[PDB]
Amino acid sequence: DNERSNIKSGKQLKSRIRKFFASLPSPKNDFEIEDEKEEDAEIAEYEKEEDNFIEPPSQPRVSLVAVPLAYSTLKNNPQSAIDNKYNLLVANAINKEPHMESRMQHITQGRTSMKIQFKTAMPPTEVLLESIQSKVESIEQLQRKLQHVQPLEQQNNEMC
Amino acid sequence: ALYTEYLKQRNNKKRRTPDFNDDDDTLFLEEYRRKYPRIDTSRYIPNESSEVSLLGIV
Amino acid sequence: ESAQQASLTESIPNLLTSLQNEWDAIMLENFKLRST
Amino acid sequence: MLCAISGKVPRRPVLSPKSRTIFEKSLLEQYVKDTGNDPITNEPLSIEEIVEIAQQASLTESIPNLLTSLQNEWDAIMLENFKLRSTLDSLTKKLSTVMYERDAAKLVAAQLLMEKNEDSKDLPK
Amino acid sequence: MLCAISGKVPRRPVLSPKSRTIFEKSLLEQYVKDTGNDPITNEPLSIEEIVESAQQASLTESIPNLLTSLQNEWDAIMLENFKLRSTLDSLTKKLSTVMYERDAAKLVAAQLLMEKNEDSKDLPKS
Repeated sequence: DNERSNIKSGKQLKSRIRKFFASLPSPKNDFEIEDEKEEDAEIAEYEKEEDNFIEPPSQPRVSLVAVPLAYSTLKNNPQSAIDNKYNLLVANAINKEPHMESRMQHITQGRTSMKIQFKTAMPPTEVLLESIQSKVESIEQLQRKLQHVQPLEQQNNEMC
Repeated sequence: ALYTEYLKQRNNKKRRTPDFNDDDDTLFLEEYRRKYPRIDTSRYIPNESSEVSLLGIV
Repeated sequence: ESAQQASLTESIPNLLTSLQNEWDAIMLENFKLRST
Repeated sequence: MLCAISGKVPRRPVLSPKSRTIFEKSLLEQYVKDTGNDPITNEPLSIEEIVEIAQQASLTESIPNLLTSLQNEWDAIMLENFKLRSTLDSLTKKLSTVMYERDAAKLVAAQLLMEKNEDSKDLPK
Repeated sequence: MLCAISGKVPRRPVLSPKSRTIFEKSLLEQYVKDTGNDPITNEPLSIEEIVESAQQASLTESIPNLLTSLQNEWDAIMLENFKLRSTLDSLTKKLSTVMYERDAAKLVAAQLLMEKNEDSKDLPKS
């Protein structure tokens, strides 16, 4: 039973098992309007389970042979990947510099933050304030004592 | 000159007000409010962790 | 050849309000001290 | 010239002996206090391992304006830090979309090989 | 606030001028009368060497303390950038190898779609 669980978890999905989406049949309909793109779209909707689930009889030995075969088909290869990675990095820095529709989403993201954060701030503040306004008065009324302990000091030194 | 005239130089009264559906200018001003509010909420976390122990020690 | 200051609960203000007050308090004191 | 943590010009630089890299004394210490490691090579390093290793003063120009400069520079750095983090999340996000297509494609090859295998049997008959 | 020799709150603090440390006068005096030395560093010290103006001070609170605060802000935010610079160099490195394996594989999808259809085109005609 331990062996069977080891076979199902590994052969469940490569992306899902490793690490990190909303359901969109209209996005799959819009993207098609080419065949390989539709195959990955249905694959994403199946694993995730306006969303219907269905595909559950497709996804270990057939995948290993498929991976070994594709590896055979694939210094010079290392430089062509480093050059393309720099080109995509320049395209990512260019798409970011132009922005700084889209502006309304960021403001609403802040309104969530402003809400979530400032509510936390006000709770952290009022919790602190209750404990620390007393200690502020304690600390601040002590500071006033230095200002009188100093002013007398000088008059005594002067008179001395 | 500041003391004689009795006038302090004005600071950035901008972050507090802002406005939604603005422009590229308020897109910046909005993104400013987020990062500083996250810094704020992180700046309140390390205070509350110690809490009153750090205050009473001083 | 340690001191602790408890950073206020409402700690924007450090850039705007706190820093402004520090250079006001430096300015109007030394001017008043020059008067003395 | 540049400490490989912040991007500043270091005013008391210190070099790590596990990996040849001149860091700044303040920044390397905080990292070691978090976890006893080197930030670049992830090799086991300590504070005593560090060996303490140009200064040209900025003359801005010909004070109330300098207040608003420092305001603008913090205002700019806050957005230059923000822009660089949303880009990291979306490059990881678009990377995850590639991994699904990568593994989805190699399932579609298995059915295509079956259609080729079925064809090779029929051709022989 | 503490005396380094005893560990008590010293009621007459006197700081030495060889190993800088706040000692209690009555304690350190006896240490000097035992042998003319500073207890911590074991450097020579006499009783006259030990020491118990006009500018008024105010307590250390949240200009200099404000400037050292802004160092903490930036020095912490500089490490925040490393967390995203280092993590970016892993994602882009995995993306580069991922897109290369995608580009190396899709040529084989194009040939199997040719070969499986060509085998169907060949066989059906016969």
